[PDB]
Amino acid sequence: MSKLEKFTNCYSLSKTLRFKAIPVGKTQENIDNKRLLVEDEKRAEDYKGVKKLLDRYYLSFINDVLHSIKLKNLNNYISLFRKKTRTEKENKELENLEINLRKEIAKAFKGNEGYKSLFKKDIIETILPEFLDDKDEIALVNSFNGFTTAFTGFFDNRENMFSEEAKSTSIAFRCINENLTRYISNMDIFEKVDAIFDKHEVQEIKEKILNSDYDVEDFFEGEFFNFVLTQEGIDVYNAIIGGFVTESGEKIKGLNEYINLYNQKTKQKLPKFKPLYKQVLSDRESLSFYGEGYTSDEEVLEVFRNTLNKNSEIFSSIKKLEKLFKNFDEYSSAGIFVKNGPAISTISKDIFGEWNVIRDKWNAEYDDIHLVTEKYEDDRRKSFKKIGSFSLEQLQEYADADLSVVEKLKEIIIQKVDEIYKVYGSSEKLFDADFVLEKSLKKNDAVVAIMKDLLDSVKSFENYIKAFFGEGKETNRDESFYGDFVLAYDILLKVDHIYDAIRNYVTQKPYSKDKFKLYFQNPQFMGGWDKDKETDYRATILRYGSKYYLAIMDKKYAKCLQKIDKDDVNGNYEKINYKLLPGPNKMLPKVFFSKKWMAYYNPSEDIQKIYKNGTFKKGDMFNLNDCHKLIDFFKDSISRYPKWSNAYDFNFSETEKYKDIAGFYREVEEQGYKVSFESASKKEVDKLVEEGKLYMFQIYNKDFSDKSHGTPNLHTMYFKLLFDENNHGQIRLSGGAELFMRRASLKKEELVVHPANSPIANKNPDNPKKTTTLSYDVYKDKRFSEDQYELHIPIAINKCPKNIFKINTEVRVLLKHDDNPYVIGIDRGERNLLYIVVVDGKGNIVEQYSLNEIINNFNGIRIKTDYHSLLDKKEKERFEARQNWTSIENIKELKAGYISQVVHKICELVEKYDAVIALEDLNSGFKNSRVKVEKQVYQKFEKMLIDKLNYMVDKKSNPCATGGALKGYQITNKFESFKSMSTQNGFIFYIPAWLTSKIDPSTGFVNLLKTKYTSIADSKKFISSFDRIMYVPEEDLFEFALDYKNFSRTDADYIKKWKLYSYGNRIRIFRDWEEVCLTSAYKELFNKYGINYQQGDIRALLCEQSDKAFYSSFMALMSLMLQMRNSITGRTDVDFLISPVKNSDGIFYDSRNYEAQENAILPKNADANGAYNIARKVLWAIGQFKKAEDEKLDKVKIAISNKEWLEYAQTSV
RNA sequence: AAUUUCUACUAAGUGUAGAUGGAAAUUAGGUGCGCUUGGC
DNA sequence: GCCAAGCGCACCTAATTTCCTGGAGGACG
DNA sequence: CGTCCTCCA
Ligand SMILES: [Mg+2]
Ligand code: NA
Repeated sequence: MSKLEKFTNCYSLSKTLRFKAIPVGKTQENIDNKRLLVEDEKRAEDYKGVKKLLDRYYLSFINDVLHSIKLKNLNNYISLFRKKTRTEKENKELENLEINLRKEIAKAFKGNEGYKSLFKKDIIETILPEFLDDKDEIALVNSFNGFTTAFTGFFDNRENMFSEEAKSTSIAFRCINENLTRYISNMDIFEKVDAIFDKHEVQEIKEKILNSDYDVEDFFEGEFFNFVLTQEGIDVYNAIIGGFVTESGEKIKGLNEYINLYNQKTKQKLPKFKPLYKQVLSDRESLSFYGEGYTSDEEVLEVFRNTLNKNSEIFSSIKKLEKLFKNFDEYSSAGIFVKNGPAISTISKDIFGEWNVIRDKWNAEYDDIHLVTEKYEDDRRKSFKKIGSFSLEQLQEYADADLSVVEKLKEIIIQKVDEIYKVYGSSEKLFDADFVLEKSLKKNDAVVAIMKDLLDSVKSFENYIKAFFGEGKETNRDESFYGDFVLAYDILLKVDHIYDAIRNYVTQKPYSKDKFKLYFQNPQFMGGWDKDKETDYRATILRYGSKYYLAIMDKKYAKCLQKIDKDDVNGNYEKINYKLLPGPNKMLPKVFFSKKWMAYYNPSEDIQKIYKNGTFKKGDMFNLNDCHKLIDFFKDSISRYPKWSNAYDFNFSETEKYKDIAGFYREVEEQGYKVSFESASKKEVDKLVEEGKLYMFQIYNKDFSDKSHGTPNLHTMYFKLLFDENNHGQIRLSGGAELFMRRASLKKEELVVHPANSPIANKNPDNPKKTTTLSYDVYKDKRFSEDQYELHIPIAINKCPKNIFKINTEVRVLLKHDDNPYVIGIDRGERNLLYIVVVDGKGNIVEQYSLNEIINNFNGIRIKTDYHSLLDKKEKERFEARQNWTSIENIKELKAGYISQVVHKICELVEKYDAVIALEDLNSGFKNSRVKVEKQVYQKFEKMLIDKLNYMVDKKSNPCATGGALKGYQITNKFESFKSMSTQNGFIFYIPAWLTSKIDPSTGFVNLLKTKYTSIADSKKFISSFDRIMYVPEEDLFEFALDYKNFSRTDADYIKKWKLYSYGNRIRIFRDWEEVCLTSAYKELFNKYGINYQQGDIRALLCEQSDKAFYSSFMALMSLMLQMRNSITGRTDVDFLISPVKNSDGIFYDSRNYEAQENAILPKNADANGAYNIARKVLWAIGQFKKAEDEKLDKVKIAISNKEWLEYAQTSV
């Protein structure tokens, strides 16, 4: 036996199969003539409208409750929440006060008498109309009378808002778990940071943000939190923190701005506040002003031409500012000023090449006067900070003999004006009055590039100009320059709103129609599949051979398939006969205590008293003997209930054996499902479609083509298995199917075509058949060029699981008693997206390779796909698009594509080796800081892996075999959320990543030294703590003998005593890279300071140095020597791992000696080393399971400590 | 360069290989650019 | 040239809820 | 009463 096969039929899950629906015969014309698709497209728009009118009600309902709430538990919860020493029982009381706070919110909604009617037809029929005023809005709502069933799901989505549970879509959850937690964390930050705010700034927030009705401090007391339950108060509170922008553009500072300024001014690091999340269903309007944008291509072109032609004022303002600078000499250089700050940085760079040069020259002249250095540089920085402005004459001081500042400036303005003209010559045709654009602006990259290139050059000019404004408050200021310069600068600034607004419009995605749902004039269309509901749902399934069909009865002919009999002679369709008894624990009481049934069969008061009282259910009023007499009442009513009695061949148990009522309900549930097919005359059914009484679509994907001949999609197997006699409820067909129309979005004529009989280039370089020639055209994206029906079919897998155990526990047990358990270790990364190492129970490397490339072999042909390269390209295409205002392509499909191959390889690995999976326990705070690197695959990899392992099927297996489609493996727990995961998800273990990569696999050696240069005396103490430092002539290496117990915070190490050598090279990273030969660099350093490095033990000699640079360069070299991992950024060709320690045979581990070998015993590179040691850290956890009794396996801690890891790693060898 | 959809193909000629939980709702994040005030 | 706090706009990505129902019951001609 | 939409849990 294997460990996998114990994991079938563990839990239920639902999935959706999707198909094209192809109209058969006259159905399309009959659908055309009745205009069914037009009705459905309009209904979808109106449906979204009504959904908006309903929210306007729900929101008003929400805000009236929330505005009137005073939380009772509040002050007790805030008290206990801020306690810093909580006993376990206090933690429990905290959770109880959190629960009670949410129940307080849920009851304030649900205690309303009319609460229930907010989710039945009353809200559409009555409530929402009386609440509305617009005649047209009211008529829109009324148009769904008799159709409110179409809102059942939407009512569930709205119900969710009022749950008391800690669930993400709940108002209560948003208020208490999320916003109250931030509010309380902000109270602490207020008490720390309070003093930094002066009286003026607190008053400004009070006057402009608090309407002068509150003090800023009030929103940091516990009692004020009720103010913040509605979007209104959230807005005010986030404005205290972040400020706002006035109608005139002034940015009023919030508290976080003042904290940042203070930090930046004092070089401190005080914490900032967090803003509160939004109120559920709020219609948010910002408190900051932002001007009106543009709404059409024509408007944009008119604005662009009115405001930017040669004769426009903005152009003229440039021709003034040019002619002005071009005549600098008529104005006194002592009177034109560059404000100190960014303006001097800009001007420093344009004239001296670097931003800091003017500050540098200033510092040099300061030193000339004033010459401890910690205050000096700071006192001098302060004195330089006290300067507000710098004249042009003053700057000429800093010019050098050949340089003249004024002359250099006017070159720069000509350089930027010539750049502006340059772009105008390319913008000639765009200014023509006769110009009209063929392509829409949001699809016309050529026109937008002309517009953006022009706008950019004008912006570039504007930022240069702005540095010449100075502080402005200068007494010396030359108003014969300023006066006109300010008139022209103020009109130029008008290009700011234009630039923003043009980018805001031009970058919008163009409108794309969504598919829409088809109802066939039925508010419960295709609701389910039960025979006794065919007439209400008016949709069934048919089979003719291998082909399947959806059959829809017209609103006027619901019974037309009830009549049809076998055509004994000619051919016949098979019509499905589907019966389902869902949720017997609810349906059985409802059916057999109905007024319809209690007439026929009267209860005993015995029978009646139980269900009224409830002595049938396990709980506090439980009484076993009553369930038995009730199970039989039900069992005796099933006999007399014909539509159930003859639909399911029941075979119950001896009643005396049921332990509770649920033991009965489970047998009804499993047996309440049956699917068969009866004959129907194909002549009559066809004529029904002909006469328009029946609509017929073939349920299609490519595996049903007459030309299909390969392995079908897993989903095609699922679908056919729905109706296979060997499927005994492993996969049930579910209700809630849906049919949609997706209008074509490409024109056939506009499609890339490969014409018949002209050879097509094959793209796979390992494919020896270089060309393919077909006799028919082949079109790119062909499927989007015609309207398409799609059918979405829900299915349910393992609805009645028989293998109920805690999945994690079972894995630990199985690992304990497994003589040689294999591990697949997986290192997550971005140099290598994924890297795989498989080990055996003894830690031997069995397989190792990167997954940057997917190698697939089929039909003798090999194919390699460098997905790391493909994602890299996509990531760069998107960066460029963002900066260029061009189309931002998706990356997530490509990620999914890549990840699917990865997951397929991993599943094969799991099956081949019966192996469990080892991953880094990456906290979610690490995984978000790498989302900026859009190669990022960490979390999507996890989701798709965990999903597949919820029901893992070998498509090639026999469907009835273990691991086949009817008996999939479930070796991860049912995916509910990341929120709720532990460090073990069945076969997946998450272990501490610490020192899995930066460790010498052949010795266990790690770098536990702190080698940042801090001071001369610390460097002397560091050098002196080695047992010996000497040059080794016979090896041309420097040896550094250390005992780790002589060094700070090295306790984790186990071996303690090491001899380090200057062996090989290293890649130093700095801002770029350089290669360093360690021995040669040590010789350079010692020679630079006259050091006789041949004098045996040399550390006393080294401590005789007085130069700080020696000790600093020496610590740097030590760091490079202890830097075992070495790579070049964005590079395949360098990622080697090299150790400064010898192994027992006196050789240095160097991954590059193993990267060569096809079958390496040790890791081939640093990423392999990481995956390898992640796997071993799980091998250790398996060692812990072996140390423990089975009763206690659930409590074995799996996170190896850092000290246990170094001992483990250093005694493996 | 074809697809229920996606990725990679052409795979022997209207397709091949692997993956594929939909629908609705709510909410959050990341990138990029502009503006405000600031820090090397 | 780099970066911080905050406001805005455009885009794409993604976490976590819910349902995956037939038969009684009502409203209506 | 026969039909169609709503409601239950
Ligand atoms: Mg196939
Ligand atoms: Na942003």
